[PDB]
Amino acid sequence: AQSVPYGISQIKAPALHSQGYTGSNVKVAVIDSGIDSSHPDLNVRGGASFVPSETNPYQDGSSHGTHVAGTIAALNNSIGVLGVAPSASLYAVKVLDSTGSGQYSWIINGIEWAISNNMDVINMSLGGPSGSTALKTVVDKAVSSGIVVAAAAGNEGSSGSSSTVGYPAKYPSTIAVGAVNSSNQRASFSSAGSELDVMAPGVSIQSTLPGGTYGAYNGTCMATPHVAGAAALILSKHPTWTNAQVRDRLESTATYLGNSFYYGKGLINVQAAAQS
Ligand SMILES: [Ca+2]
Ligand SMILES: [Ca+2]
Repeated sequence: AQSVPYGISQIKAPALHSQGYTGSNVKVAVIDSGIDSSHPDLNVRGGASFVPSETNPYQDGSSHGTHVAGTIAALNNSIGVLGVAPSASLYAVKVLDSTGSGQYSWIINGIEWAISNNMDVINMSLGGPSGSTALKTVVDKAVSSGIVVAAAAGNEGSSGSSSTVGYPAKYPSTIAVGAVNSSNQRASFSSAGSELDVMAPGVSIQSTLPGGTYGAYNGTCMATPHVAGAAALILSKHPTWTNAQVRDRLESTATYLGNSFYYGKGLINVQAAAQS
């Protein structure tokens, strides 16, 4: 039997599903450690690897990309879990190796691939503490091209009044996503700063794992795919909205939870964001 992870319900994705919107025809690039394309609860439509030592983007030695992918678009069926956008078109853009790490050069190549292949949404559940002009340039290029780019805010916790949001979440062109639990409480590891845009569930998030199994992880890495999936739901209902419109609706209709330094605009509400 199929289970719906709490986070899917917490962002009100089922309301869109009931309206008949599940992300159909929206192309979502999972820029991560690959996706186990053999998982029976995933449908991976394409992809590409930019890790020199791992030419196969459809094998995931880390599990990170496969878990992220399941939160975005685990299939609606008789097994496993259910994604935010279970009909979305998933693409495995491998820029991280089996250790779950990668160089910015690999990541940049993945974003370029997403642009060249006309992706609608980019999920980047990754980041580092140091900036990069080349990274900012390609991320801005993706946004100017019309792509919705969601990025994990970071797992560095809080440090007084200083921002701990990492890159590329720190860039204004990306949606920086923090993590809350099922009570809408901020996770203590969730990075904070003026760059934080929204929150999504990121504690004990059940999703798909390589080998056809399932398991729970914590991180802003897990919160980000809720926003990527939400953007895919919004585009399946409003195919003409620009990425700027999609972003504005996700942020402005969020459920305020408190100090924006720690919570941004609050918890995304895709039901309110997608209201005609
Ligand atoms: Ca399923
Ligand atoms: Ca992670």
